[PDB]
Amino acid sequence: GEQWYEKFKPNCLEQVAIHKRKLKDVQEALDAMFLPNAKHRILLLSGPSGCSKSTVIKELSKILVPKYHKVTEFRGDCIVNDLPQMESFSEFLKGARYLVMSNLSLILIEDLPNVFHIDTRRRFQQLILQWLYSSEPLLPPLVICITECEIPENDNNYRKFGIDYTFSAETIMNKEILMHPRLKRIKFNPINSTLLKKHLKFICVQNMKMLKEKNKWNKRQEVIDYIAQETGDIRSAITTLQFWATSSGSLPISTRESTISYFHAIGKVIHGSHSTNNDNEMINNLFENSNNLLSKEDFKLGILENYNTFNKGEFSISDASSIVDCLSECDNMNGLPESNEYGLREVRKTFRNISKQGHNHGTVYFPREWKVRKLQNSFKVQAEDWLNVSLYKYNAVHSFRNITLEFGYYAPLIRKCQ
Amino acid sequence: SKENLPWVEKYRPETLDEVYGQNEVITTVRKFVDEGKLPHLLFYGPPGTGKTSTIVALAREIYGKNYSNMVLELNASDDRGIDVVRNQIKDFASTRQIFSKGFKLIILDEADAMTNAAQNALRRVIERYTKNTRFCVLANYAHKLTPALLSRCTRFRFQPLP
Amino acid sequence: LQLPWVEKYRPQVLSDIVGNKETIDRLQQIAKDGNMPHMIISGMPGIGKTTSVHCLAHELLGRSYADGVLELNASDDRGIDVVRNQIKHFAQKKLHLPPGKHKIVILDEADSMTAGAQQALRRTMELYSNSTRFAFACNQSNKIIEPLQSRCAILRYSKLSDEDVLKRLLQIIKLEDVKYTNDGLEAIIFTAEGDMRQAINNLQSTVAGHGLVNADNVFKIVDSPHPLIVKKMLLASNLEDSIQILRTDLWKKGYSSIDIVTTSFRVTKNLAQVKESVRLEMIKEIGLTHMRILEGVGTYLQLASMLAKIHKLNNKA
Amino acid sequence: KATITESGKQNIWFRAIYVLSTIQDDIKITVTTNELIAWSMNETDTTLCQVRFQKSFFEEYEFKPHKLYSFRVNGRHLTTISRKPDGDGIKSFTIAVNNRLIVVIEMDSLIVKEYCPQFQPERELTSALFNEEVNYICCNSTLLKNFLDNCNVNVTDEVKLEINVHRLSITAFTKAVYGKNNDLLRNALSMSNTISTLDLEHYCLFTKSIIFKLKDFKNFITIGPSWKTTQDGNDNISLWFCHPGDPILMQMQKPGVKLELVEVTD
Amino acid sequence: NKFSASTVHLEHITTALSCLTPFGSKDDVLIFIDADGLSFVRENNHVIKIQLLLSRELFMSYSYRNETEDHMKLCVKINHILDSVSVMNRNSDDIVECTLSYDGHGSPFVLIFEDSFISERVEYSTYLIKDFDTNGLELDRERISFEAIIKGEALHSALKDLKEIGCKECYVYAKTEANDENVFALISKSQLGFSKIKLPSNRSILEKLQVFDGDSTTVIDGFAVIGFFDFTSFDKIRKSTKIASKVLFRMDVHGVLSVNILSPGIVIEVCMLEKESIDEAAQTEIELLMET
Amino acid sequence: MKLKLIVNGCEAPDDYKLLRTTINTVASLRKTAILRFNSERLTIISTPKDTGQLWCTIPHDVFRLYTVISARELNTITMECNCDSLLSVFKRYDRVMNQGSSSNMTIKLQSCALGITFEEIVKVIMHSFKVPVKLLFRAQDTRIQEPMINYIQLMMYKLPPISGEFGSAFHGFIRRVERYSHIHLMGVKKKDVELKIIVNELDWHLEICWNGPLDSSTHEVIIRCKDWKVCSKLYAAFEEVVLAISHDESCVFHCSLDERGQIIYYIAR
DNA sequence: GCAGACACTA
Ligand SMILES: Nc1ncnc2c1ncn2[C@@H]1O[C@H](COP(=O)(O)OP(=O)(O)OP(O)(O)=S)[C@@H](O)[C@H]1O
Ligand SMILES: Nc1ncnc2c1ncn2[C@@H]1O[C@H](COP(=O)(O)OP(=O)(O)OP(O)(O)=S)[C@@H](O)[C@H]1O
Ligand SMILES: Nc1ncnc2c1ncn2[C@@H]1O[C@H](COP(=O)(O)OP(=O)(O)OP(O)(O)=S)[C@@H](O)[C@H]1O
Ligand SMILES: [Mg+2]
Ligand SMILES: [Mg+2]
Ligand SMILES: [Mg+2]
Repeated sequence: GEQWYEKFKPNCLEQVAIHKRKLKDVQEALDAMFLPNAKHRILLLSGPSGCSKSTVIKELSKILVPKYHKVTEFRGDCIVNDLPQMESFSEFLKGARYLVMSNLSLILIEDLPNVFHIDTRRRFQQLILQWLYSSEPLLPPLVICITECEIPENDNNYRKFGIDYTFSAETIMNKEILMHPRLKRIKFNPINSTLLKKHLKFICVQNMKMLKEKNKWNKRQEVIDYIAQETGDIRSAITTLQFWATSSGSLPISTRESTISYFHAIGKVIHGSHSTNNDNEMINNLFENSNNLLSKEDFKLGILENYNTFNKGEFSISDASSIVDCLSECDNMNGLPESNEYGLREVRKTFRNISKQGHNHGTVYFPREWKVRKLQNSFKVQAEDWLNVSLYKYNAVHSFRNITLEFGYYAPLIRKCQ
Repeated sequence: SKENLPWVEKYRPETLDEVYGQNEVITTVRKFVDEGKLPHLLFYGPPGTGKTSTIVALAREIYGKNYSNMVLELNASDDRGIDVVRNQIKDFASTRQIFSKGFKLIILDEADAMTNAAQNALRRVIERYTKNTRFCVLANYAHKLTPALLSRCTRFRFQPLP
Repeated sequence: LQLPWVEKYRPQVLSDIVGNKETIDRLQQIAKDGNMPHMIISGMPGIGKTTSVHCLAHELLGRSYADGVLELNASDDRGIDVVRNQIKHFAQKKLHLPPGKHKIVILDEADSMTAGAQQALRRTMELYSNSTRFAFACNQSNKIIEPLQSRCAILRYSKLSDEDVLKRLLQIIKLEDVKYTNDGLEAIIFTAEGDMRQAINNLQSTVAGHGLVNADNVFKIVDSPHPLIVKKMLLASNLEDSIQILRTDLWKKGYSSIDIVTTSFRVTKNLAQVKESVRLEMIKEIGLTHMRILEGVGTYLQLASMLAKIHKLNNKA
Repeated sequence: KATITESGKQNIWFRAIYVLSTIQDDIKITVTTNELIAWSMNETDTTLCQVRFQKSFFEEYEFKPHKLYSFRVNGRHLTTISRKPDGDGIKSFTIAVNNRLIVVIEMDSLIVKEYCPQFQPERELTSALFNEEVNYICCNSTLLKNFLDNCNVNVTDEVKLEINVHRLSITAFTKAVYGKNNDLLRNALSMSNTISTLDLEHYCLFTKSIIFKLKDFKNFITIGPSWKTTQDGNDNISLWFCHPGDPILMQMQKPGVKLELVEVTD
Repeated sequence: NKFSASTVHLEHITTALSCLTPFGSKDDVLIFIDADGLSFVRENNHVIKIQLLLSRELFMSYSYRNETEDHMKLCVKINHILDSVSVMNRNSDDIVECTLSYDGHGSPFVLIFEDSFISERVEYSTYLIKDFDTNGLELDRERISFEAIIKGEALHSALKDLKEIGCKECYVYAKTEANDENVFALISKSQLGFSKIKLPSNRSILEKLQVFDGDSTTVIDGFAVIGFFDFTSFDKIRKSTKIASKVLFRMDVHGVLSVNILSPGIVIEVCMLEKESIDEAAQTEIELLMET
Repeated sequence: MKLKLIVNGCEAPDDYKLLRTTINTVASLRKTAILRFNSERLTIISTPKDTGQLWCTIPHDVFRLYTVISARELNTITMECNCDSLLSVFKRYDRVMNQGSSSNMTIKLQSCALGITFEEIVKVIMHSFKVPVKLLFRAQDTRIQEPMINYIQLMMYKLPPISGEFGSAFHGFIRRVERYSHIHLMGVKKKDVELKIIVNELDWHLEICWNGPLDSSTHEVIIRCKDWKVCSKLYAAFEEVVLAISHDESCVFHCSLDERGQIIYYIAR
């Protein structure tokens, strides 16, 4: 027949599943963008799937465009006859650019072009960058919605670089667009339990004749609250509710079981999971849930940096030494699934042993390896410049090791006096 | 042909009766081909057991003069990627008979080195085209094989030579 | 031209499919009603997922499914552009379907399909979900990206119980009219470990190689599964008994050392009786032996040392 | 419906389909008793081009069910059917709708090709009504075709119709963009041109110019010289009311073919 | 030199070898040297076999000095040979001479070219270790399903239109009529839908077409023969029929198809393998739709 | 920054001027090309750093009303522009060879753009094309990117323009190598001399020996890449004769001489 | 998973 989530689409701003603060700070953001001069040229939305990241903007354009429903949604499945997919998005931007007056059609790029090949991924950055610093009168609104979901692991990925690890806004977008002054990044959160419960109440009272036909009117409350608490996606909740209502009965409903985050996994390894009291089943389920993150570098470094926040660094020094020794021994296994299992198991066992002195914890920090690499590159180019300027007037060969160790401080000291 | 080859490739069996040690496997395969049914034979064991010699002798005994055309040999020597399993194997295991209505045998020697996507394509091939073509898989490490492939293939263990 | 029992005796209707009574009843109910939304089917291989999807499509549409659908499986070029174009054309071309019926896009083994194709499928659903519906047949739902699963009702197939597999075996035996022994059937069930296709293959091999199905013939043609042997090895009390079991069950049977190490790791992951410290120590020893095997040393002495160290950490003096 | 054409007018029919297939992947064709109308709506709703074939263009118009039947046929699928094969000619080309688009090709010899593209049937002709809502500039398309054949559209530039004082100064240029610190991320490759003052036929005093795209401006001119029109075949006209906000209208009058194009400016 | 073959008109050799170019990763041609002439056979994945025969009268210096069973083999690459002869025979009145040499066994394939006091010597080492011999996608003429003779120009247009449109799966239809209204067409299914490339039925360019009952002597009218062929096999014969005079079509009940190309003239024989089975029961609707 | 010159049609120098276009396709396919406008008749252009060195001079003395001035202090001025846009002006000018002599080629250097003036007639059509980028480089880069380099000994004098089969043999090497996708050369001092090119592969043994060609130490064996396919295209030079030099077993030059200017190409090991 | 700060009626 017809999907419940399609036939029960919201018609006003009071029916969408969104927080009051989120609605307020997207309404204030979109209102100022419609002005001829706008602080933010484009709007970027990043969040999990089914968080009203597109429908909210849909009714917002419904109730803001007629001030001066005109939505120009990009269709990536367009081909456009004899046109490459790389140039298709370029032509779409210029096609929708000429809508600054009279029409005033908002641009909603929900289905962004696929960026997996080297040529098509690099093109996606400067295409929107060229539209930012263009000195043109007026400005049509442009909203980009990106779903934060990690790409499942694949075979023969060669170097296994970024983007392909997790399809997120931070991975694909570069630094120039992330903190650009004419850009607003409004993050999105999963739908709350209260809003999901209210929407399921509304759907149930709208479908009173269907639910009362079977023996589901008495049982509906438990099912809907379990669905609301189990997942934060409104669309998946509606799909599960429709499946249960269609079902005669005696059927265990299922849920997506969405993957946990990076810091969520870090907290699970260090602090623990209240849902699963058993230690063996928690790690085993987490492995089959996201092996793509555990079988990846910088996770062991994240454990190394955040393990002192269990009691604000007020736990057993012997336990800390054992944990760090176990991670160091795991580092010698060339990054194997067996190596990841042993270190995390040891960390969890130790933190369970010392779990009594864990009333107050601290904040976790993602390791600063990028800064260390950046200073390393800066020191490398500085040393290269020093060797270049020191070899144009005499001879000096000492290899790179002596420059970093001995000439890193003695050489500037001597030139300071001279 | 003889007195010009290493002793390893000088006493290679040519018929099923020339393979010793795995008497149970030979008898079971002989019964399979006497009844006229090949249940996607899979051979597993240490090197030197004689899996490929046994399967080549069996294919020769079944076919005769059709080994050159209807029997396909695959290995790690040639390229075996996603495109190869997508095109060459699909094209070969889609043809009819030429002189005899016997089954089509494809020899996947040292198939444990194939990629996961290639293995998945290969097993979707074996499931779909099983009514006329039966594949044979030879490997030494079962951990490198997709567990879905082992379900669709009759595993035979090659014990060390007594 | 004797067709093998895996293909000759495959089900053609949902009635013959057993193993999950609730799921089969739900499929029959949703076929009778006809309101079939998108779904994802996942589970361990050999339980009857793709055949259930095919049977459901058959007894839901009939001639329409036979003549006017586009079913794609893993044996096609699953590039982004070609799959995008094919599903885009298949979303069109509507016929005089009944009001309670819709087109079904059968997707077999979608775990190996690229992420760009998943995004193209997302766009295709969001643009033409009114005319056609999608069906997913895979092994695990993790390989499917998060946004796809939000638009579908995920159905999970549990492992087949011994009763359903035994009933199917008796039906196939009655169809084939072959003698059987209860001990042989029990051995077949034990070897299958809930795998229907493996059980069918083993029964067919027993019938075609020995005639009467007996426990001795089944044990002769195929030995006990290696996870059970490794599990018994790891739970052995005395080191000498574990060494004898290891030798006489894997070294004399022709089992590779790396496969033994992988099976030991898998058993230790799923073991429950051992403590957390013992489990992590065994995992560390298994990993050390695995890297020793990978670096080149693939002798029995490494396995013996692994067993000795496991016994030492289990006893703890 | 059953329309057959057997003349040299097959080339323009193939040319028009390729033009409409570039704008949109799917071409929606509306049939009516008056004539045949083929058009494609742009993805961004900024380009509206319709090609209308008169009843005299075909030799018969036996159309049976003012009803306006419509169907959506794939542009790429249609543009590879009406093609002219190399080293051969098509004696008779016809398209018909059965009561599965029934299109067949009859070559010079007895060989015939029968194709069955799949379509999807709501006579959305309101866009054509806005096109016929109704300055005046007339310039010869033959001289413009020389500039259009070498415009180098691969850079995807824009066209500024610079009438200036009297003469049409057609330009094909790209606007530069600033980088992090006045950097040229996208190079500006300009290509301007000027037509003689006396060469212009009609002109209106409308100083300050307008900007419109080139890819839709390219394919609309190729249709003219493609068909051998010794008689009539007048040049294209430019019609656009004041201010840059409203779209621009273009028309190419032919004895049997109606050519229209509406492009939204700014 | 144990082998001699002098050729002046290299254009005929250039266009003959150009018919084997559509093979992806072209290599491993089993060239046959015989007193009758030179025959080139190339097989791809053991599903399609093409044989190109060059007569003795084609070469003006054919000697074939040998003291054996007159059956000698050598395996070399196609792309080396294909680009070897196409480069020369330019300008006008160059009378370029091509010399073939092969010292029996174990020696490189020597090619000598002379063009205006400019000499070359190209050697091709052969590959004769695991030559399985025998082979051959041949067929028996006693059970030929039907035979057809068509012009090359008519078939080339059909194949050219069949390729660019796509049509990954193609069908071959053969049907005779008592009123001499024989039906033969190359129809196919693609993403476009149904394509019906109906070949002509008149005797102007369709010389003969009769359908047998599996005995090759008992002609029957009103019976239909349906062949399910892959598109990849059809793409190989597209350029072969580009320059040809008459094309002969012959297939048996076993499903293999033999195509003879005539262009003394040389003969090109192409063998094809039928697909497994008709999709669904399309053999019913092929007869139903075309009859309508 | 006044860089203004006029290019007009003639009889002789057009073949020299039209020879410039062949590299422009290659130069556009390459990274870019540098320029150095000096005085009134000397300018050097080459491809900056494969090993693409194309030191070639053009006699701008015959060119009408050409002047160079810049703020680069010394007489040498660094100049660089993308060669992709240079194809458009040359290709469109090649279509108007039927009629039109007063159209000329007016170029003005203004700052970034170089306006090009056309006066083609079909009633006259005015075309104003602009070169996109003329960006300069560091003054110290001029010394480190000096393109003037030449060697001596082992001079092969090419076959004089009497028989056209010699060029076709080199043009045959252009088409064949593209079709297959190392090159070895021989040199002898025995008098006219003979040229031999040989290719060694696993199974491909190509050797070409010239019996009686009119072209003019020894045993100069050299192994080099396939970059010589460019140099064969420069041999056309229908106005004059071309020179070739190869020695030292590592480097080879192709001295193309036409009118006063000369064109050389450098290949490394 | 957890720390810091806010909404909202019990
Ligand atoms: N009250 C509601 N609030 C929000 N969405 C609703 C509601 N009722 C029904 N829906 C449906 O739930 C879905 C939510 O859509 P969105 O989350 O905005 O799309 P989305 O965020 O782009 O999803 P992805 O990640 O791109 S697949 C839509 O199909 C809505 O029609
Ligand atoms: N049962 C046997 N009886 C006689 N000779 C045997 C037997 N098994 C192996 N051989 C000999 O061992 C040689 C090599 O064994 P193969 O059968 O070619 O390879 P394999 O034993 O299958 O091991 P892999 O998996 O291919 S490395 C054969 O050519 C035979 O000469
Ligand atoms: N419940 C069942 N009753 C009878 N036969 C079954 C049942 N489940 C599976 N089979 C048999 O299993 C074989 C193939 O089943 P499949 O559905 O292909 O396995 P699967 O569970 O889908 O695992 P994959 O992912 O396809 S390898 C056929 O021979 C079926 O007859
Ligand atoms: Mg949405
Ligand atoms: Mg082997
Ligand atoms: Mg399956």
